[PDB]
Amino acid sequence: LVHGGPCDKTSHPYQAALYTSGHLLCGGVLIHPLWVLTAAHCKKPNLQVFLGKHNLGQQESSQEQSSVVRAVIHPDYDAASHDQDIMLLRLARPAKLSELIQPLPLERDCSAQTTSCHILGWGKTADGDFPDTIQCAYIHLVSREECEHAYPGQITQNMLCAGDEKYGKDSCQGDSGGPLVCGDHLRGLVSWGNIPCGSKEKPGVYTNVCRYTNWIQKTIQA
Ligand SMILES: N=C(N)c1ccc(NC(=O)[C@H]2CCCNC2=O)cc1
Repeated sequence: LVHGGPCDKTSHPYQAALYTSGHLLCGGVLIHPLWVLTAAHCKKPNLQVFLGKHNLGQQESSQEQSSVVRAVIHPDYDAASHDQDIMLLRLARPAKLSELIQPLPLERDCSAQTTSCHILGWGKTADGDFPDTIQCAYIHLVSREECEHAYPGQITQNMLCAGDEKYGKDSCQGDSGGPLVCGDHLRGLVSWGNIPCGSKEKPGVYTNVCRYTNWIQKTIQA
């Protein structure tokens, strides 16, 4: 995350850190004690999910670790265009809920009214380095027309755009799969964007979670 600041310790109980080969790969969101929501391009071998983390470099009393028993990618995911970039992860051990581990409710209404949005993650910072402490930033949703002018013919209905006009606060490398939180509800997932990271003119592109409510529900209860 570029141009942000460390989060408050108790403000991110839904955040998951995804690891492969012993190294941080992606972000994720706890949506049920048995399920984590992330991006389909985060599909790597033998995925390790860590809940209740704040500082990656330190061992914390609040943290829980689980391996993945089932990885469910959306049937219509197209890797080249990033369309329908969503994946469900079944935990081997269901999450032991606490003050620092809780699920986040999803946004069901695609025509949901204006709320305050924020992004969070352990992705690359402004200096080009990986932080130990999780980063946070407030951003605003960018109109569909404004986004189609930034990325001609690359924006589908399964994507949302968001950014910060003043500083260019944006998600970055290592944030993929993380949440776009609008009004205490999951509104989107980190999918793709401008490299080098910065949202002043080309906003970040996120998976539009409101479109996948029925698919998410059918997968969990399958
Ligand atoms: N500028 C942006 N908004 C933005 C958002 C996400 C990325 N994603 C990555 O680089 C990927 C690579 C594959 C695994 N993990 C990642 O995070 C880039 C830019």
